[PDB]
Amino acid sequence: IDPFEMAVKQLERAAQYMDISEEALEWLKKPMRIVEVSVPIEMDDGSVKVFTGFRVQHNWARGPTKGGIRWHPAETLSTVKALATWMTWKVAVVDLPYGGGKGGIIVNPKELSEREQERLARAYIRAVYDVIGPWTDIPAPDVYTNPKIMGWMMDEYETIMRRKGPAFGVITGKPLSIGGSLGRGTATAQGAIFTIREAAKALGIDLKGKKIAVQGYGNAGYYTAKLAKEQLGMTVVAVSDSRGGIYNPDGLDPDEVLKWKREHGSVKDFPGATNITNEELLELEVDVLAPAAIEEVITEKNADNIKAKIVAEVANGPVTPEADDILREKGILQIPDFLCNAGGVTVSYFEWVQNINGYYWTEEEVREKLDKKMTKAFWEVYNTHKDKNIHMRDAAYVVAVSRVYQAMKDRGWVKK
Ligand SMILES: N[C@@H](CCC(=O)O)C(=O)O
Repeated sequence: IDPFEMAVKQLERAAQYMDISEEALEWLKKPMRIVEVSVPIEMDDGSVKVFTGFRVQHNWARGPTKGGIRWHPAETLSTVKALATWMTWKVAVVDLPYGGGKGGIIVNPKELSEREQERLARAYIRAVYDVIGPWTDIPAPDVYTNPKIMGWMMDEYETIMRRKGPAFGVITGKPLSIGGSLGRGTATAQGAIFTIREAAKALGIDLKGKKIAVQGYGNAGYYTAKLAKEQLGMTVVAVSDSRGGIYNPDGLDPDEVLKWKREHGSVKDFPGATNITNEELLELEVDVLAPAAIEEVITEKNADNIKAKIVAEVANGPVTPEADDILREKGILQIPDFLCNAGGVTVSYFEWVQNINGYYWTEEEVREKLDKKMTKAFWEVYNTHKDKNIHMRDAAYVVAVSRVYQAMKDRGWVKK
């Protein structure tokens, strides 16, 4: 099934639970500007190859649009549009002065050399310069793009811009040497930890000494486990990856597991732990569960088998709506996917603020501001959850769409 249709259906289901005019819904069902450009680069053999680049700006009622750039061979305009629509609600739920945006290039970056990658980044900037800017559209790292590409892109934008303004703020996720921000490596995990702490506070559970299980041991999963163990004082008992998983009731040390992963290539056969698979790992009796891996892991097949009191969807939509209803029926508290992992876009917003102001913060200041933003967003969503007696995901959609609708009404875009 197409992704943009999925996003529009999600938006309509959200609008079912809130009072929104028909014209506003029709406005929100369409991206406000879609730009498709040709991105020509000259390769190492001397030939010129043309790639397809996208830049979708779904809505900018609340402010300049925000969103990453994907370099995937399976990129489509539908995927970019759906992700921009998703980014609108993501930045709206955590109360940022941002709209929704998304870019992408249909390219296999594995077959490109470093020089070709730099040429691709610079050519993409030259192609989409007319629709981006510090106050118009702020790109960011995404799938198969990294801070190196972000720095190349910022340099090209500054060259075109003739240094007439804050060219550092045109793009986020930059290296620290050029307008980069601290706390950009642990943003998602720190936001997830703050949301988990707030959820435990709401449920009355003290996390000191409790159990956590994490699926997926990449950046997000590893940092989530590490921050949970240190800040929340919890007992990490299970941490699986792409290959297999391990279990130890007394507690695992995420640093040692990461070292083992680096050495042997996986978290399999970890000493002192029992090797298990992802599916049973999802069903251990643990206080909180943090799926930080491939989407759609909790379905109707295993929804009733979840024994976790809190499920923090660190990954992008790892739970299906049927599993959502089943989990809610069990009383299991769910943190919606675009609320749990909203720390990354919040820290990107902080980086943009630092670049715009010309003044840069420390790690402690970024951490405290992230704490404030995530706590306030979670409490807003939870209060909507209780007041409307609807699902947590539905409450997050209600909050985001209500904010965007209010901004649209204030500008006079929609009269009703
Ligand atoms: N959330 C997307 C892009 C949003 C952003 O970082 O600005 C990501 O995982 O990078």
